[PDB]
Amino acid sequence: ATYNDLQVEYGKCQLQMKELMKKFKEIQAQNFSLINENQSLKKNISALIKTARVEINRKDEEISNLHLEHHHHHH
Amino acid sequence: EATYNDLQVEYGKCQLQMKELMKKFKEIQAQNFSLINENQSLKKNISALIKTARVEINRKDEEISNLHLE
Repeated sequence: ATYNDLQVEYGKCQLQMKELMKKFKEIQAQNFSLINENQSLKKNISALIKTARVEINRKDEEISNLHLEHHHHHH
Repeated sequence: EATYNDLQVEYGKCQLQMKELMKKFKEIQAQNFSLINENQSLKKNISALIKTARVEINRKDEEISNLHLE
C-alpha cells in the first residue's frame, strides 16, 4: 500500500544525498584551487609592493640629488 | 522486508542527515562565491598596482633624464 510510497520516498531521498555529495566534493575541490591562487596573488602583491617602493624611492633620491646639482651648479 | 515503522524511522534519519548535508553545501557554496569575488579583487588590484607603479617609474625616469640632459 502506502508502504511502497514510503520506500520510494526513502530511496528517492538517498539518491539526492548521493547527488548533493557529488556536488559537495566538486565545490570543495574548487575552493582548494581558489585558496591556493588567492594566497599566491597576495604574495605577488606584497613582492610588487616592495619592489615598486624601492624603485620609486630609488628614483626620488636621484631626482632630489640632481636638484642639488643644478642648484649648486647655478649657485 | 522491514516493517512500516522501520521505514518511517529510516526515512526520519535520512531526512536529518539530508538537512545536515544541505547545510554544509550551501555554506561551502557561499564560500565559493566569496573566494571567487576575492580572487577577482586580487586580479584587479594586481592589475591596477602594476598600472600605477608602471606610470610612476616612467615619469620619474623622464624627470631624471630631462634633468641630466638639461
